[PDB]
Amino acid sequence: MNIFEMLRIDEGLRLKIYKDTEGYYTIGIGHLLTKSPSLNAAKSAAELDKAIGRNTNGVITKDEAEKLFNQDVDAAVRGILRNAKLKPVYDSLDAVRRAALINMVFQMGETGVAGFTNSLRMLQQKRWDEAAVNLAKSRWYNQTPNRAKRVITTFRTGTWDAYK
Repeated sequence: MNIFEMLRIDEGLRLKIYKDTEGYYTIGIGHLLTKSPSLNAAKSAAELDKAIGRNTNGVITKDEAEKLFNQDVDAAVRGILRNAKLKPVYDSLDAVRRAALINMVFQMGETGVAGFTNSLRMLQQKRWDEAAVNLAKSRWYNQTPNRAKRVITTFRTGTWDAYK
């Protein structure tokens, strides 16, 4: 286990544009297409064709799949490390727990994660049990509680048991 493995687990793989939990166009391994109301599935493939560098008719291949996946995982790191309140816990964290943190950012992004005020303290304070509670107290846990569990368990125990 490690990040890519975790995400590849949480996000799954799908070669044809679909809608995330939010009802957002997503393609591949959690690749987020756009959140604008202006676009439909077909128009969002334009955005795609751009990133992909070719007409895809809203279909990619395992490789392009993997291509953007990488670009995605970076960017979150990129995220974490740009943010004045992320970089601290990240640094505070161990190699596995970081895979937890990042996962979140890959789900809701920079901003939306940093918004986990108390937890981020609590978890930098290295206060696992509490931290893991406060997190379950979220819309997040509410939207995708399954995915939220595994991670929460992750931040709790420190391993990949949850990833079995």
